Amino acid sequence: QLITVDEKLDITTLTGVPEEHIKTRKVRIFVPARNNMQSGVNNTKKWKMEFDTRERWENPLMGWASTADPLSNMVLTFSAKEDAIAFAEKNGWSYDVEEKKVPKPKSKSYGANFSWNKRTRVSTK
Amino acid sequence: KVSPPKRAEMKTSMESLIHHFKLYTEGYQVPPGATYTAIEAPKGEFGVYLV
Amino acid sequence: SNLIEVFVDGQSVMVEPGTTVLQACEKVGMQIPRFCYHERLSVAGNCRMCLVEIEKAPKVVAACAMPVMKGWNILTNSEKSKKAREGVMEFLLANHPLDCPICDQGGECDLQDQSMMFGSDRSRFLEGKRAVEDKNIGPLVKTIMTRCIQCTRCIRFASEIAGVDDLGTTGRGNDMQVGTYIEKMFMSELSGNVIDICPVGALTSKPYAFTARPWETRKTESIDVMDAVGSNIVVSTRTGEVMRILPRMHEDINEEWISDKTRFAYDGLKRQRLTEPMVRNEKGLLTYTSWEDALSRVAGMLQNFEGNAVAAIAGGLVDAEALVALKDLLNKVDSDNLCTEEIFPTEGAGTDLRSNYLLNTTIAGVEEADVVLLVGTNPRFEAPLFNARIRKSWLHNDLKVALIGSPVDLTYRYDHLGDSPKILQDIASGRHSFCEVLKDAKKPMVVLGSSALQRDDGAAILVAVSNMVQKIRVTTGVAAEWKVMNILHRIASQVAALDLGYKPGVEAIRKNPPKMLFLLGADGGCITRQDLPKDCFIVYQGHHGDVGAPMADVILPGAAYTEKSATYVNTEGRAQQTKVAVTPPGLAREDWKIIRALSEIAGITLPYDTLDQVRNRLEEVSPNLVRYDDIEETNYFQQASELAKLVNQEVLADPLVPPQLTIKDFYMTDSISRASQTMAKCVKAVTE
Amino acid sequence: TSVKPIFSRDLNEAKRRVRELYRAWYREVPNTVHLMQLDITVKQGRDKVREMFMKNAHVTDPRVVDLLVIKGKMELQETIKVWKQRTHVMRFFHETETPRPKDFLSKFYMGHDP
Amino acid sequence: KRPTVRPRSDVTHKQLSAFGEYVAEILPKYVQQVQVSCLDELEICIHPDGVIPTLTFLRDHTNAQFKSLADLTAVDVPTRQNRFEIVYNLLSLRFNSRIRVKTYADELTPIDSIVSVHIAANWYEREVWDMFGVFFFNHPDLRRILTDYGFEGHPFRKDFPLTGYVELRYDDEVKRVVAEPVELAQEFRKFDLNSPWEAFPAYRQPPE
Amino acid sequence: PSGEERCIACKLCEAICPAQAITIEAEPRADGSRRTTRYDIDMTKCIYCGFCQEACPVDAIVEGPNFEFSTETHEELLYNKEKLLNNGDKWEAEIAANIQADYLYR
Amino acid sequence: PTTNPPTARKFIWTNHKFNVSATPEQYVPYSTTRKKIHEWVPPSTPY
Amino acid sequence: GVQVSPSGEKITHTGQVYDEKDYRRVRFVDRQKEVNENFAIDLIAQQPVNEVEHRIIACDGGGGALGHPKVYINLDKETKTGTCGYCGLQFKQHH
Amino acid sequence: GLREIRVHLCQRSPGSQGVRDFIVQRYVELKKAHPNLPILIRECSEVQPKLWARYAFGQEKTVSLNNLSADEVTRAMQNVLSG
Ligand code: SF4
Ligand code: SF4
Ligand code: SF4
Ligand code: SF4
Ligand code: FES
Ligand code: NA
Ligand SMILES: [Zn+2]
Repeated sequence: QLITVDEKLDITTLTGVPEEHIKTRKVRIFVPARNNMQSGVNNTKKWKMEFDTRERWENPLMGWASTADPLSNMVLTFSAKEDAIAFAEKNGWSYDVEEKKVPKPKSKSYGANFSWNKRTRVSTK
Repeated sequence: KVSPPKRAEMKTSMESLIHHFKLYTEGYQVPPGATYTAIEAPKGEFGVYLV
Repeated sequence: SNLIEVFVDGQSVMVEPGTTVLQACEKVGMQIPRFCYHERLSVAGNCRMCLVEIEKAPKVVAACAMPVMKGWNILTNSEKSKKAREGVMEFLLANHPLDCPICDQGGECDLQDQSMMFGSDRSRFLEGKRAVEDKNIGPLVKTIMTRCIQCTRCIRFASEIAGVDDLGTTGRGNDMQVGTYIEKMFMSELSGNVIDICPVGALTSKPYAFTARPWETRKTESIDVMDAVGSNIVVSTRTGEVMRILPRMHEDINEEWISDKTRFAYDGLKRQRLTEPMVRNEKGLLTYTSWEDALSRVAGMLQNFEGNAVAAIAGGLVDAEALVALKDLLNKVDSDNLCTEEIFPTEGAGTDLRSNYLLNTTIAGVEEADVVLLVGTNPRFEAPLFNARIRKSWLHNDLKVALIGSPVDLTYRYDHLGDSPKILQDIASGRHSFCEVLKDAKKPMVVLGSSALQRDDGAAILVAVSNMVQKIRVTTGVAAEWKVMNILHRIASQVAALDLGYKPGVEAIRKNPPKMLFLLGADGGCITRQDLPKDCFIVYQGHHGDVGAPMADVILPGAAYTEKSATYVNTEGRAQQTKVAVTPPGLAREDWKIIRALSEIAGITLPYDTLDQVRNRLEEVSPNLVRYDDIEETNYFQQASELAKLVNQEVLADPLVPPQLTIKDFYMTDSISRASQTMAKCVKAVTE
Repeated sequence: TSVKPIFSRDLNEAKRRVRELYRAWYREVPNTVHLMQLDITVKQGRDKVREMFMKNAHVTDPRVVDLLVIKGKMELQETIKVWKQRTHVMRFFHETETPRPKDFLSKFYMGHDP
Repeated sequence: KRPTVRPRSDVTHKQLSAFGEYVAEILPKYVQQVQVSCLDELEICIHPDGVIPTLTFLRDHTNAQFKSLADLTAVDVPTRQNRFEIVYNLLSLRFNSRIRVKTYADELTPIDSIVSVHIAANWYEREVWDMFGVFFFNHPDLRRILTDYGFEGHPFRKDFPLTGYVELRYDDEVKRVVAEPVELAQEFRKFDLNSPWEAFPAYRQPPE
Repeated sequence: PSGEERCIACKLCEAICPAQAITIEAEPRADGSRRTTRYDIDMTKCIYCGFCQEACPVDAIVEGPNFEFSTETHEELLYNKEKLLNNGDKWEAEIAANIQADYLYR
Repeated sequence: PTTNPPTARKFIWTNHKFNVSATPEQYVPYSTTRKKIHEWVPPSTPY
Repeated sequence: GVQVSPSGEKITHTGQVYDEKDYRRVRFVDRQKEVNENFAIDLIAQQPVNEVEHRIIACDGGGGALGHPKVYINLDKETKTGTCGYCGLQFKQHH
Repeated sequence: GLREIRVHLCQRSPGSQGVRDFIVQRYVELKKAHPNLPILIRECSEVQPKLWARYAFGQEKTVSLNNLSADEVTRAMQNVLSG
C-alpha cells in the first residue's frame, strides 16, 4: 500500500561515494558537439553527463599522466535532457545544462551558381 | 568488416588497409540486441548474456 | 502554405519548395553519404556519393543537388542506392594511397568511415596508382595531395568564405589536380578552416602534425578569447596537454569557422609561462618564493594605502570572475581606480547604458541589414568571423557595404566614402552622396570599431557617429526593434569589464598616480614605470611573462583561459563560459582565487569561497553575466544620444587608420599570440 | 508523490528500527574490541559508532532509512561473526589518512581543488 | 545460400511466438510485453509484482517446465526511471527450449526473492544486491557476496567509477593493510571510438 | 634493413592493447619523418596477448622469443623506447627468422 | 646457425648481453620526451 | 650520434637529457642510462638515392609482405628527392 | 559616501514597468545633475527590479523597486542620491 513522501528523491547516502565527490563536483549535461573533421551526425543524438576536469600531473618515474580524481573518465548517457537532470538530482551532483545546438535549415540551390546577375555566380566548378 | 584481412592484402589494397585500421582501433559495431549463449563447457553450461 | 509532401522510405515529410532530396532525409533523421557537399558551401555535385534511388525512376539522382518534387518516394537504402554507394566508394579508393597509418586523418576520416558503412570490403583494382607532387602553401596547412579526392571543397571555401580566389583545379581527367599552379601561399585569417572541411588528409595542420590520434583525445567545449567575437571552440587534450583547437558549431556566432589565430596560437600557452610566485630580492632581481610569502607582501602593502593610492588595470584576457573579484577588493580599501587598457569614451552616457558599447544588431543581424556602414575599422582582422558574416550577407542577401576609413582589403567590394572623420558630419547633414543609399535602406547598420575610439578624439567620433545614426533612424524610418548603432570590440574582457563598471582607459591613473598598481594581466604597456611615482609597488597577476611581468615587484602566476572555468562576454554582450581543459602549470592558481586568497591575508576577506558564490556575486552586479549563451536585448539608446548631443568636443582631421592594415599585423596582438612559435612563422611567412 | 514502502510507513516507524540497530551496535563494541584484539578503548569504539549514525542524520525519506538500516544490519553481522578483520574494522578510524583542511587558504596553498 | 551469413531457420521462430502468446493469455495480470528476437529467443517482460507467480507457472506448468534457472542478473540503464532491468534466463529440459523473463527495479523498490522457486537464485540475488544494490524481499541470507567486506557502493552501477574510490596498501606504521583515496600513476585513458556515421539503418530512431 | 625504425607512430598497437600497456608520443623528426618520441610498454600491465603484433601495419612491434627476463625490481619492467629498441637489436637475428617461418600463416 | 646463419645487419648486437638485473648495468626506466611547458625567465637586471 | 651533455649524461636520440639540477638524475647513480646508440636518423641518411626511370615509383620497403604498405611517390619535382613516408628511402628520376 | 548606483529591471515584465518610465523621463536630467556619478542600468529578462547603491569602503544597500511607479521610483532614487 502506498505512502506519501513529500520530499525530492535523494539517494546520496546509499551510493557509497565520499563526501568530497558529491558536494564539490559540477557535472555538465550536454549533447556533444559534432567533431568538425567529419560530417557524420551520429554522435550528436544523446545527452552526456561529464564531470569537471581535475588536476593531472606527470609521473616522476615515467612521465605518464597521474590523477587523483576517480570520476575523470565517467560519462553517463541519457536519451532526454530531463532524464539526465533527474539522475544528477537524485545523486546530489550540482549540474549545469546546455541546450541542444541543431544546424539551422539552409537554402541550397545548384542553379544559383549560374545567376545571370547575382553575386552567387561561382567562377569555377 | 568483422574479421581482419590478411596481412598481405593489408599492405596492398586500400580497402584492406582501411578495414584493418578500423577493426584494430574502433572495432566492429554489433547491431543492438541481447543474446544468451551457452555451451557445454568441460565443467557445465557456460553462459554469456551479452547486451 | 506551400509545403509539398514527400516520402522518405514511405514516411511523409512536409518540406519547403526548393528543398533537396538530401535535406528531405535530414528531417526523417536519415543522413545521406557525401564528400563534396557541405551545408555552408555552394553545391558542387561531383563526388556522386549521394546518388539515391527515387521510386519508379530508373536513374539515380544526386541527393545533394536534385530539388525534391512532390509525391516522391526517396529510397535511401534500396538496392540501387546501396550499389551506387559501393561503386562510387570503389572508385574513390582506387587511386587513393595506403596512407592511413601515417595520415593525420586516420581515426576521423570521412573516407575511412564511409568506406566501412557503405563501401565494399574488397579491392579488385590490380593496377598502379597515381601520385601527385605536393604543394607548399604556407606554414599552417600541410598538403599531401595524393590523398585528395578532388571534391573541390577547398576551392569553394576559399572562393566564397575567404574570398581568396587562388585555389582552383588545373589539368583535366584523371590528371586533374587542385592547387595554385604557381607557387603561392594560402595565407588568410580564415585559411586554417580548409583543414576542417577537407574530408581527407590532403589538407592537414602542420603545427598539429603527427602528434595525436582522435580516439586518444578528450574534448572540452570551451570559448575563444583571442578576440571579442567569442567563437565557440573545442579543446582537444591528451594526458593533461592541449593538442589542438577546433571549431564548435554555433550558428549565431562563428557558424563552423575560427580565425587562424584562434586555431593555431594555443602553442603560445606552452612558452613564457609564469609558474611560480616571484618577489624582488635585495639586488632587485625577481626570485621564486612561496604563495604564503608572496601574498604576505601584497597584503602588507595593501593595508597601508587606500583610496587613490591603489589602482588596478585589467588586461585583454581577464575573466569576469576576476574583474568582479578585483573590483570588490579595491572597493574595500576605498579605491575606485579600476581601469582597463582599452579606451571607451566616458562622456555622454558612458557605460551607463549597455546599448552604448555593444553590438546591438548582433552578429546574426548582419544577415538582415541591407546597408552596412563601417567607421574606422578593419573587420577582417579585428573580428575575422564577423567579417565572414558580412561577406556571407554580401554574397547571398546582396548587402551594400561602405567604409569610412582607410581603403583596407575586406575580401569583398565596398564603397570607400573616405578616411577623414569629417564625413560623419556630411552624412548626418545630408550632403554626402552616400545618403542617396541611406534613404533607400530599411535596415541600416553602422558599426564603429573600438580601434577608432582609441584616438585622442575618441569621444568626438563616438558622438558624431551617435548623431549620424539619429538622422538615419528618421531619414529611413526604421522600427524600434531594429538597432542601428553598434560598437565592435576587439578585446575579450572589454565588454564584461564595462558591465561591471570598470573605468575604460588608464586615464584616471595618469590623473592620480597610485602608490600600488595591480596589473591584472595587463600587457599593452600603457602605464610604464615612467608614468608612476618613484618606488611604486606593482603586483602583476597573469599567465605570461611579456611586458607587465619584468616591471613588477611581485608576480602572481595565474591561469590561462584553457585552464579555468571563466566567464567572457563577447561583442554582442552574450555571456558564455570556458571550461577547464588542463590545470594551471606549476604553482599557478585560478585568477579569482588569488584575489580571494589575497583578501583574507589583508584582513578584508571577500564574501565568496567557491566559483558558485563568485558568480552569484557577478549576478548581484550585472545579472546578465550569468545568462549563458543569451543575448539580452537593450533599449534606451535614445537616452544615450540625448546625453551625447551636449558633448562639446570636436573631431580632429586625422585620417581614420586602423592599427592592422595587412595580414602581417594580424598574427601577434596579445600575450599568447606573441608567445607562439607558430605565429612567428606566419609573420615570417607573409613578410618573406 | 506516492510510493511503495519497503518496511516503514513513515519516518517515525523507521526511527524505531534505527534505535534498535544502534542498540545492537552499542552492545557489540566491547566484544569486537575484545575478540579482534583492537588497540582502542570501548568508549572510543562506541563514539565511532555514534559518529557513523550521525553521518546520515539528514535522511528523511523513509525508504532510504529502511535501506540504511538494512545495510547497517549487514555491517553488524559481518562484525559479530568475525568475517571482518582488524584491518576492516579499523578502516572506520582512518588512522593513516591525513585529513584535508576545510579552510579556503589551506586549500589554496595546497592545490587547485575546491 | 550465403557462406558468410548465419543460417536463418524458420520453425523455431514460429514456435516461440505461439508460446509467447500462450504465456501472455494465461498471465495477463503481469505480462507487459512479449517479443522474439531475430536470434529466435523469447522474452517476457513482466510487472515486478508478477515475478514469483510468473516463474512459478513457468516452472510447474506442464507445457512449460522451465525447471532450471540458467542465471539471474541485472542491467543498469540510467536513462530509465526504473534503472535496473532484472533478467531471468530459464531452461526447459523437457522441451529443450529457453526463455527470458525480465522485470525492472529502481534504487528504493526491492523485488521479491524467488528462492522459494529456484534455490539456484539464492546466490544470484546476493550478486544483484551486491553489484547493483537491488534489495530482495524474503531472501534467507541477503549480504554481500563478491565485494570486499565493508565495501561501500555498488560497483556495477554505471555511475560507479571503473577504478573505484579507495585502494589498499600495507602501512608499516600501523602494521596492517589500510584503505586510502585512489591515486593512479597512470590514469585510465578513455577512448572515443564511436563512429559519427550510422551503421544500422534498421535501428534508426525518429528525430521527434 | 637500412637501420631505420619501422615504427611510424600510427598508434594502432595503443588502440588495441587490451591492458592499456602501451604509451606513445610522436612528433615530426628533424628530417620530417613521422616517428615516436616516446614508446613505453608497462610489462606489468601487459597480458602478452600479441594483439599489438597483429595491429602493427609495418611489423615494428613484435613479441620476441625471449622468456627469461625476470628482474629484481618492479621499475625494471617498465620499458621505454631505448630499452625496446635495444631488445630489437639484441634479438633481431632470431626475430627475423621467426617471422620468416610464420608470416605466411598471417 | 653453423649451417643456416642469420642475416647480417649493421645494427644487430655483436656482443650478446645476459640478464643484467641487480648489477650496475641494469636498465633504469625514464621519460624519453623533452620538457613540454617552458617557463618565463626573469630579466637579470634591476628595473 | 651519442652526444654527451655538459653534465655528462648521454643524450638519447629523441634529444632528452635531465638538466644539471634535475634531481631525477639520482636514478642513474651506481647504474646507467639505457640509450640506444644506432640513431635511425643517422642510419637512414647514409643510404644512397635510388635512381629510377619512370616518374612514379612504388616502395614497399623490401621483403614484399614483410615490409610496409605499398605506396607510390611522384618524381616530377626535379630539385628534391621523393621520400618514402614509411621507410624513409629516397628516389630520384634518371632524366 | 555614495560611490555608485545600479538599476536592475526586465525589458518586458510589468513588475518593472514603473522603472522603465523612470529611466525615460528622469535619467537624462539625473545624469546632467551628476555628470561624474556612475549610474549603471543593466536590464535582464525576468529579473526583480532592484536599486543597488555602493557606499565608501564597499558598503552596499539594496532598495527593491518591485511594482512601483515612476513617481515612487524617483523618490527612492532621490533617497539614495541625497541621504
Ligand atoms: S585520408 Fe588518410 S586516413 Fe583517410 S583513407 Fe586516406 S590515407 Fe586513410
Ligand atoms: S584538397 Fe581536400 S577539400 Fe580540396 S578537393 Fe582535395 S579532398 Fe577536397
Ligand atoms: S601483448 Fe601486451 S603490449 Fe601487446 S597488445 Fe597484448 S597486452 Fe598490449
Ligand atoms: S609499433 Fe606499429 S602499431 Fe605501434 S605505433 Fe608503431 S607502427 Fe603503429
Ligand atoms: S554529396 Fe552529392 S555528389 Fe557529392
Ligand atoms: Na583535412
Ligand atoms: Zn618505403
